[PDB]
Amino acid sequence: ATRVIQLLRNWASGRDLQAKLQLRYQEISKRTQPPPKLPVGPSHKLSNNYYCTRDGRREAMPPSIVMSSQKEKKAVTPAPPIKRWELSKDQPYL
Amino acid sequence: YSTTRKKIQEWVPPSTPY
Amino acid sequence: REKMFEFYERVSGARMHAAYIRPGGVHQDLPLGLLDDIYEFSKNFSFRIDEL
Amino acid sequence: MELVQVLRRGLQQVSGHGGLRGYLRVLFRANDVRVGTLVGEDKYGNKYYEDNKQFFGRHRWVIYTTEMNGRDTFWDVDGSMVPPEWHRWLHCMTDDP
Amino acid sequence: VYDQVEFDVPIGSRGDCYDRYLCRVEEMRQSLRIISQCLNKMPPGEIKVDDA
Amino acid sequence: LIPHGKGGRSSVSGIVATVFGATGFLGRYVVNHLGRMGSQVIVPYRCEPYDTMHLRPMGDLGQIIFMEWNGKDKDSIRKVVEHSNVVINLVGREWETKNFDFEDVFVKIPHAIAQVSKEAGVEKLIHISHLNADIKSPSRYLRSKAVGEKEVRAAFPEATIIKPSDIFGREDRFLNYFASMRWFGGVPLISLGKETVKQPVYIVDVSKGIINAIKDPDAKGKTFAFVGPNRYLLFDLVQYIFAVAYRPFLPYPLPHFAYRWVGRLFEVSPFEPWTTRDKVERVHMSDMTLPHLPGLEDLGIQATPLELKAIEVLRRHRTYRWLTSEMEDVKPAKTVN
Amino acid sequence: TYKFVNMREPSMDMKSVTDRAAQTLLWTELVRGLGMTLSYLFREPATINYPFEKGPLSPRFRGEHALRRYPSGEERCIACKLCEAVCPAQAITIEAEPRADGSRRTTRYDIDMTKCIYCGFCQEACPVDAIVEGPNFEFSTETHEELLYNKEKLLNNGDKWEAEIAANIQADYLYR
Amino acid sequence: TRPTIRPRNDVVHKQLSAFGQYVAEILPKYVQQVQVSCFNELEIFIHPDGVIPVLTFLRDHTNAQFKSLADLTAVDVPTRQNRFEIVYNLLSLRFNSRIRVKTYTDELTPIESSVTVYKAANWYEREIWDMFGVFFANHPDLRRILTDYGFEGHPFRKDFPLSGYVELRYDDEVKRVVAEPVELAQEFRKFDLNSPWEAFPAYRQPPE
Amino acid sequence: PVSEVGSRVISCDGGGGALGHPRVYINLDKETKTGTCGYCGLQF
Amino acid sequence: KQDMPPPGGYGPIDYKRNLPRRGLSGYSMFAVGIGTLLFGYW
Amino acid sequence: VKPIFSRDMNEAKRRVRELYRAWYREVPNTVHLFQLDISVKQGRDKVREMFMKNAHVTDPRVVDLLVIKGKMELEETINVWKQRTHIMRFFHETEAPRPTDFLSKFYVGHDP
Ligand SMILES: CCCCCCCCCCCCCCCCC[C@@H](O)O[C@H](CO[C@H](O)CCCCCCCCCCCCCCC)COP(=O)(O)OCC[N+](C)(C)C
Ligand SMILES: NC(=O)C1=CN([C@@H]2O[C@H](COP(=O)(O)OP(=O)(O)OC[C@H]3O[C@@H](n4cnc5c(N)ncnc54)[C@H](OP(=O)(O)O)[C@@H]3O)[C@@H](O)[C@H]2O)C=CC1
Ligand code: SF4
Ligand code: SF4
Repeated sequence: ATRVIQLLRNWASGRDLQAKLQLRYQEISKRTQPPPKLPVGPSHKLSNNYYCTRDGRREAMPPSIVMSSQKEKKAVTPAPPIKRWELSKDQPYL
Repeated sequence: YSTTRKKIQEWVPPSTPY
Repeated sequence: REKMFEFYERVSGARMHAAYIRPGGVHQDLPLGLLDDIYEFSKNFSFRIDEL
Repeated sequence: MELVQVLRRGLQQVSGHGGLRGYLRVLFRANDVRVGTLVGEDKYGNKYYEDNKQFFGRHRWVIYTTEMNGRDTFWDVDGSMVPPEWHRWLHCMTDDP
Repeated sequence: VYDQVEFDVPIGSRGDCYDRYLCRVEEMRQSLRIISQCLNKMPPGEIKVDDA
Repeated sequence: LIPHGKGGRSSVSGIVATVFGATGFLGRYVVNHLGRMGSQVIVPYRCEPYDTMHLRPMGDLGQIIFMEWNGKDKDSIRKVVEHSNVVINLVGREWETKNFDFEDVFVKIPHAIAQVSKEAGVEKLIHISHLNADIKSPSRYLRSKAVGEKEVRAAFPEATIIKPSDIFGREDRFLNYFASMRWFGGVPLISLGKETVKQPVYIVDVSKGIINAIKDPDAKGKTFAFVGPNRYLLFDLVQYIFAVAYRPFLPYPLPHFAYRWVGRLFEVSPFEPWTTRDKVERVHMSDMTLPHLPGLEDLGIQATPLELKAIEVLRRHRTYRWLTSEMEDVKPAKTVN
Repeated sequence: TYKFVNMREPSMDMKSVTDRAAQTLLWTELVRGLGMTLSYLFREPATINYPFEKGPLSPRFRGEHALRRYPSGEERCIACKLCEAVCPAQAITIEAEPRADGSRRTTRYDIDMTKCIYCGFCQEACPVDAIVEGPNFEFSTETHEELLYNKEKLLNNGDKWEAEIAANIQADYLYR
Repeated sequence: TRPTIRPRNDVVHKQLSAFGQYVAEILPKYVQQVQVSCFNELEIFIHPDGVIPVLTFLRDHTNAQFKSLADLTAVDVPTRQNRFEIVYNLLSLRFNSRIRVKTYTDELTPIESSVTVYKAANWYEREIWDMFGVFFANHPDLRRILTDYGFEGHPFRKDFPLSGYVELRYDDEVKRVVAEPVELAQEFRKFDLNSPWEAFPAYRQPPE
Repeated sequence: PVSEVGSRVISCDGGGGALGHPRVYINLDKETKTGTCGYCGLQF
Repeated sequence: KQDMPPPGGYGPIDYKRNLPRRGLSGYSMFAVGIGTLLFGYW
Repeated sequence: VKPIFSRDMNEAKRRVRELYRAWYREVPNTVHLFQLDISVKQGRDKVREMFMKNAHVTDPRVVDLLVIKGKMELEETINVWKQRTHIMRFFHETEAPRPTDFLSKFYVGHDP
């Protein structure tokens, strides 16, 4: 923490550490904080809620089934093929 | 150490004869 | 990496193995004082990775 | 400006008062606020790091068996309850009671 | 929200350990890109699901 | 307490055995066979915690309980007996320490143990003494142990008393000793051959026998004595020792006095001397062959022959050239009896 | 999106060729890295002076357990026993019996740090907020039998730290 | 019905449906049924003998360029004429999508190994062999992993106690660690959380 | 420790707003009352 | 009113590599070296 | 129905005899290389006993499956996989004796 050293240090580095000095935190966030109050949540309205709607687990349904082989025509893909990606734009190479 | 006292508390024969 | 565990430390209460993600979403909300703190670190990390 | 630094070593040498003992046990040096309380002795500090802030100092007579320079001080020795909360930065902004 | 973040995946080439290494580093930088975006768009609201 | 469950590491048993001086070869094994039963033990240390440390695994959480004590203070021995159902004496010493004069070790301590065993209403007391403890001019250990034997018998008469017929094991101070006599050069025989004769019992057998003796209702005041199935000649015995240790074998015939000059020479060392005149008298006196006393087989246990078990005991003495070899190659030694 | 690490290739220009050759013979990047560690010699060391200083923690941090009292001096625990019912390690064992007054209470609440995983589910679970995962984090001990805390032990921990714990919960509960 | 519940796209359900039909027609010597789990996961069945031929084509192009096993799971169920129920995830890259074929197997019938077809399945054959009884034919080297040496009984057999039948402990008299029956302390307290009142009308089997 | 006065039904929480025992209603005046865990009886 | 910690603004963060072109021309290396040699021999 | 290996019994019994040859001959090497101090005979006898343990199995496929599970062990001892502990494990030597006599068991514990 002295100019006699910091100059030599930065020159030895070729990066000039003094702008960051990230290897220590001289003065970060203060620890004590004001009370949170904190968000309410979307469904907390008393005027209109019905769990019969909002429920998700009750929307679970038995799997759709096909063939059940146990009990022209055209060819087709599981999904359309994805496009080839564009190459990084701003930094094409590294 | 063991906590919560005892269990069966089994009875024993009387001191008096017969 | 220790400074990152300071974050798991801060939000989860454990330095690691932070059982914090929940099937329902997430456990407790994260403390107000955190995001600037993450900012201050993240801006300076790159010099470190670079020097590596 | 090495002379000012060595001079800082001197001022620290005087303010510490027999710093040789503190470096014979507490391993040096600079000290600060010297706020205190606890069951015995204790200490406090403030300086220039998020980790080096808020030091401590074991009681010379300790909780019972004598603890001092060149003695086996406990880590559990620190005062129970209040002081760690200021000491771990759980609430360093909240000064020790 | 990876739909809503933008970052560059780093492909290797030769398949030697070295390329994998550069992939490790570059992916570090890219994650370091993600942190920016997440910091800049971090909506207020609840965190656990409403479904009690 | 009434015993519960299958015998096992978690199993309870009524035994709250107290073993004294277990730091030695016996009864580390005896504690172990207690431990496989899961029976509680209160082994108390005189020495230092460190040497005792390997005793710890043997138990199951709360089982083993070290306790600080001294054999000299009366109440100090009142400590570790204080809840013991049974108290067991395994204490012994070959070389007379200064501060523990050779007599008290075999007299006072068993004495205080016996009478405190009386006062605490201890359910059983048990004690060890060498078969040759029967009084003899050579060696003060046979005699001092005879004195504490007769004393505890006079004080806790219903105590059974061990009289082991030389136990051989990996941690032995005996077989390893004559194995290590090679280091000087030869093997000092007072006059070779039948100058003296010995019979041995597996250490494992002695341990199993002791705990079985607590397992035996009949083993009350009876003075048990342990002898191995085979009979051997000291000369052919040592011959078998270097027959398994593969080391060169040099019998070393010797006028009887000079060997004692040697023992006096080696008692000098402040530490723990390799040899002593007391041990010198441990050497040349043969075991008596009396079987009529209650003993090992009376417990129902049968002795494990030494002949298959010396190999593991002495392999550490082997030179690398011979360090791997089947025991059977050595040839079973002939039995005199 | 996709990026080429490497793939970039050296120029064959003679100035560049002599540069790479001189680089090989004269070890430029080598001395570069060497200069780099020289540079890290001059930065201030990161070590904290433990014990004498101790690392930063958080109000939410988890450590030694400790049942704790009402300000009234009454104990909080009411043996709803679901602390047993939610601990994944099932470290907890409880055996309630009625108070002579008729209030619900434990007889032998106990726990064993040997199996506890410090997940803090108990901290969440208690309806009366009795058991609490205390700020203390150091209680390493010699003997296994000491780990297996009894109820009384937990209370003593609750006595030792109560101002401290109440401080953390005071600083934290709103986020709960 | 928006903020909480997942939207579930119709589209993917369509494409997977039709594709399931597509394979269903291309090779129906063995596709028992091509059920689509409603959250977009196709999964055809296979007669146990039919494993290699199906999977083989499953790498082979038509669209089924589903290279790389993700896994070779072995669900167990005590009922059924044959208990163990093997499962194969698969991934196609260019059409970025996953399917999941699966079979069934006797405790004793040796189904063939599928290492050649999906390539990276050599480790799995050993896994399921040592976590189950089931044997894979034409496998170069089944052998134990994820166990001790001896140990014997397969775990994950849906029965078979988690505490097993054994324990090691070091024993000074023999100076060696050794096996010994469990003697377990504290006992695995076994809660019975499961509760009355069916939660799921949308399922629930016929009373029969 | 001493019982709080009442007439009649009244709250209890153990005094810790979202820190005490969950809110309940003791229901006595002249009679001794309650309680949850808080001993806060309402004998008066 | 309520609060929590949404960002108050936060400027952009660095990430791309920034390796300096420290060091210099290769000819200079040989030049200085060889000059050192000849002065040495002299 | 697909057989594992051999069709019908006897074809599988020869397999097991082969296996006995392999084990038996290998055993002295096991005692030598492992520095086991078991009596060189004892391992052999114990082998014969383990071979008696399933000496009543009669199903078709189950026996060949038995020699599958039998290969792996000699497979391990030959590769020095397993160890002194692991191979000494079979002798159950640390166990406390457990007589099968009704009365004997009867005094000892609550039993089944
Ligand atoms: C009149 C004219 C007379 C002569 C004038 C010309 C002088 C001749 C040229 C001088 C060259 C001498 C240099 C010594 C030989 C260097 C070759 C060495 O580097 O071999 C390489 C191997 O490199 C060495 O192993 C480096 C490892 C040494 C680790 C220690 C680091 C030294 C730090 C610097 C200390 C300097 C102190 C002394 C300075 C005065 C192998 O090359 P290659 O296989 O193709 O690929 C690797 C290239 N490298 C160099 C980038 C690694
Ligand atoms: N082959 C044999 O060895 C035979 C032995 N015996 C007898 O059986 C007993 C068991 O033999 P073994 O266990 O090998 O002998 P050990 O020396 O191995 O056992 C004696 C143990 O008791 C301790 N001890 C006894 N008294 C004291 C004391 N006053 N102060 C401090 N420590 C004491 C010893 O030292 P510490 O605990 O302090 O380390 C030692 O640990 C012996 O007494 C022996 O005479 C009988 C027949 C054969
Ligand atoms: S929750 Fe806390 S208080 Fe309620 S029962 Fe479980 S432990 Fe006792
Ligand atoms: S600590 Fe974590 S794990 Fe141990 S009991 Fe409390 S909650 Fe369950």
